Amino acid sequence: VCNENSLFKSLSRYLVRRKDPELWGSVLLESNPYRRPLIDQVVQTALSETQDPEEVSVTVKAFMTADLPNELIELLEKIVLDNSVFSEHRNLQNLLILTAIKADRTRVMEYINRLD
Amino acid sequence: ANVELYYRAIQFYLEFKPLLLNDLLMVLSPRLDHTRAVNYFSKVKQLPLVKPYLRSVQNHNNKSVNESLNNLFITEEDYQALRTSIDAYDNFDNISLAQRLEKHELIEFRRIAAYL
Repeated sequence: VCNENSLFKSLSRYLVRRKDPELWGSVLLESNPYRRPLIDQVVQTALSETQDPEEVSVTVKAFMTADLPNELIELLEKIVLDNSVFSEHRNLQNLLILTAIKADRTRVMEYINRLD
Repeated sequence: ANVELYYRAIQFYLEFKPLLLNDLLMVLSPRLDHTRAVNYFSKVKQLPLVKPYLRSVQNHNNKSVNESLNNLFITEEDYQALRTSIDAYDNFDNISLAQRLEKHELIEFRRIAAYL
C-alpha cells in the first residue's frame, strides 16, 4: 500500500518500531525504483525519535549486509554525526573512517578535524 | 543535504543578486565545503565582497582562511589588522610572505617581515 501512494515516514516508524532487518532487505533490494524516494525520506525521518541506537544499529547492519555502498551510508554517518544525542563513538566514528577509506575524498580531512 | 544546491544558488546571485547573496552566505554557515567555495570565489575574484563572512569564520584556522586574508591584506596593504590576523593563527608558511614584504616599500611592513 505504501509505495503505491504515501508519505513513507510512517512506514519507517513501523520499521523504527518493528526491528526486522529482513523487513529492510525486503524494502531494500534495489529493484524498486521507488527505493530512492523512501530512502530520501529515511535520511531525515529515521533520526527524529533518537532514543536508543537499537534500530540504528539494526539498519546499519542491514546497510552493510545488503552492502549499502558509499554515497548511501555516509549520509547516515554524517547526519547522525552532527550535534545529535550521540556525541560518543560506539563504532560510530570508526565505521565513519572505514567509509572514508571506501570513499577517499577530501571530506575526510575536515571529518578528522571535527573528530575526537 | 546535498551542496551543489549552494553552489548553484550562489553562482546565480553572484550573477544576479550578490547584494542578496552576502547575507545568505552567512545564513548557510554550519555545514559547508568552505574551501571549494573559496576556490570558486578566487575564480570569481569577488572574495573582497564576501569578506564579512570571511572575517566571521576566521576562527577555524584553515590554509584557505590564511591565504584569503593574506591576499586581502596584500591588496589592502593594511598592517594593524594584519598584525592581529597573523598573530591570531599559525596554519600557513611565511617564506613567500617574506618575499612579498621584502619589497613592500614599507619598512613598517618589512618590520613585520623581520618579525615573522
